[PDB]
Amino acid sequence: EQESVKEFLAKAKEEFLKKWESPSQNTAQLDHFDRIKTLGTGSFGRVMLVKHKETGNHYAMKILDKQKVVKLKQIEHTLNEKRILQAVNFPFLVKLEFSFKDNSNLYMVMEYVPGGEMFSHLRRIGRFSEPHARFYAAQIVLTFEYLHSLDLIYRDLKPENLLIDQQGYIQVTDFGFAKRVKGRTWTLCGTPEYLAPEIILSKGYNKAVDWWALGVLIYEMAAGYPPFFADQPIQIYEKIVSGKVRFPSHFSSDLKDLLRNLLQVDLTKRFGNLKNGVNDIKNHKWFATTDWIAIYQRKVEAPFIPKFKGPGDTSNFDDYEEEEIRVSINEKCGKEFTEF
Ligand SMILES: C[N+](C)(C)C[C@H](O)CC(=O)O
Repeated sequence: EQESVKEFLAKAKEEFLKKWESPSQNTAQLDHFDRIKTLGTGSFGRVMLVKHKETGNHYAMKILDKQKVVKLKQIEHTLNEKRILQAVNFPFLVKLEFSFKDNSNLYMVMEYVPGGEMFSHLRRIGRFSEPHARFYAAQIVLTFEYLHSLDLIYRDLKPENLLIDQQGYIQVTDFGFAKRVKGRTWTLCGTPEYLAPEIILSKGYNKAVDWWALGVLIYEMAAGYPPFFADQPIQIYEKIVSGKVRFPSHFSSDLKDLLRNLLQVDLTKRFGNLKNGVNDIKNHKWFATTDWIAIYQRKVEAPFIPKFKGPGDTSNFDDYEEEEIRVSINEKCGKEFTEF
């Protein structure tokens, strides 16, 4: 790699480590915000559009219920998510603006991206052209180069976690499975269609799982459906471990070749995990038209700009039952979340 890249990544790691070793804590409180609308909801948390009452800025506030985090065995994952997010800085990662906790919940207040999830746009349009898929893929390649250099594995790449911003660029959201790992890690996590074989087979796995997931994402963007579909998880898993993938005839030869090397079941042969690391991907013919520096600098005109009316528009997100943000009169799970 050019010394220019080496020096960039050295500074990136220095800055990450300073924040990693001394995390920010308790930088706002709930009553600084008005609640606007629920943007998503899951088994232990929700994301809400909020507005800061003094500045008028909009934010996406992720709210995690401490008791449900404990019950679903997500303590370390939630601590990872916040400690990582407060320490990273890259053009394609959503920014954490504030965090805090109260008697009941953990809160991460992030920039709000009104363009919505890539998933919605992909399903609406059907499939992206190769140039369009490639534009997004290049951003993920650079993001993973950054994260992996910091010893971070992302572990949740999928279209729902990629928001489209006002310039048409990606912002990765949801660091719930991200982890700082020197070497291997073992937790079963991630969505079935995106899991690498070594996760399915309960092995100690490493950053190569993110490169596998990039193969899945590129396939899904370009085809409109993922490479290993089925009705039950076990049937998906059988397909993933099999070493077989079929490509639509509309895929270019270069696309197929790249995908065979990302969707390589043998992790020791998978692109991104060889001696040349990320450069085997960056130098692949499918990326021959990609100006990597221009992508990083956000100088490339994007394939499309989501339609939205302004920073408070929620039209690109869907509608959920609006539930209370209740805060117990008694502290819950204080010990478990001391460091948050
Ligand atoms: C108007 N001002 C600057 C308070 C907020 C901007 O509209 C951005 C926002 O709403 O997040």
